[PDB]
Amino acid sequence: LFVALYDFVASGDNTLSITKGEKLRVLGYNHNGEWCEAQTKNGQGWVPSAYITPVN
Amino acid sequence: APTYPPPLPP
Repeated sequence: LFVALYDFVASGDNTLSITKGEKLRVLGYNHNGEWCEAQTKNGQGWVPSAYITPVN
Repeated sequence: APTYPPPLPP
């Protein structure tokens, strides 16, 4: 269970737009940990790992 | 995942 720290606008290619304060569920990461595959109310896709953090 | 790096945190 994670929260978004900053807005991120999808750059396509299975990335996912997220908004600061939104909750996400994390499925995993890419090979170097820089991208995170996440689920939000808006769908599923890749977001910057550094743009989210655990919450609770 | 994208083959390009993500944006740096602001």
